[PDB]
Amino acid sequence: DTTICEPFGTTTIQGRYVVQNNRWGSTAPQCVTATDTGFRVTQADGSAPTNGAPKSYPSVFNGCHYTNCSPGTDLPVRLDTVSAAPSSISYGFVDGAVYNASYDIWLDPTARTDGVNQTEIMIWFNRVGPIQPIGSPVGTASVGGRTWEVWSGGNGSNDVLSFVAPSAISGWSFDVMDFVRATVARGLAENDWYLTSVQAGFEPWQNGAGLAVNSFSSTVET
Ligand SMILES: OC[C@H]1O[C@@H](O[C@H]2[C@H](O)[C@@H](O)[C@H](O[C@H]3[C@H](O)[C@@H](F)[C@H](O)O[C@@H]3CO)O[C@@H]2CO)[C@H](O)[C@@H](O)[C@@H]1O
Repeated sequence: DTTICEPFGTTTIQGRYVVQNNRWGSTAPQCVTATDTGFRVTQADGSAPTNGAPKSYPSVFNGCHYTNCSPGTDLPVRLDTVSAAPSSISYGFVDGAVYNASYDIWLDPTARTDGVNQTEIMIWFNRVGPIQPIGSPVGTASVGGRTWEVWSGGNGSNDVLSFVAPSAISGWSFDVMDFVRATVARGLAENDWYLTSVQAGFEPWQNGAGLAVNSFSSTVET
């Protein structure tokens, strides 16, 4: 195991994914302990007001995020070359606290490895406490055999399309391309954009210690 407490500390697991503390919204300590297949949040101090940015997005990813590219990743890859993008996750939830468990999937018109990607897909596997996505609800969508409440808006940097589960999902395997297709169909990307990373983790606003990604996988096949 490897403990990371630096706000933007990272480590690689299984020689394939990056675990990031990614403490981008908080002045209080946070630590994650990386395992060979995921990570656990071992300290997550402080609170963030629940109508604003979360404290952080501790997560594991395949791809490139602010110059940090996971070992051997084939991302960025143009979407029209992707046959499938399977991913799977197992989450450990905490009772109480205020957080989501979410995927972040980033798309851009360029083969982007640094900076803000133009579109963000956020898939909320769980929601606890009085938090909601960026923007406005739109309606429901059926993606991957599951129903989602779709939200759309912008954060000032990028577009955000969110798919929110009706109740907690502790584990799933799915095709990221199913969500990319739904995003393209709403005009928030095009078939000749690039997939630049597939990330999974948590956005905590209050507490968060004990949250875990037990396992994660992501492949992008061309
Ligand atoms: O990780 C190093 C870089 O962190 C940058 O902060 C990013 C952060 O990495 C992203 O994960 C985060 O994404 C937000 C997104 O903007 C929201 F729309 C969404 O609801 O939630 C995700 C996850 O919380 O965005 C922040 C801030 O832009 C930081 O700015 C860089 O300087 C740093 O190099």
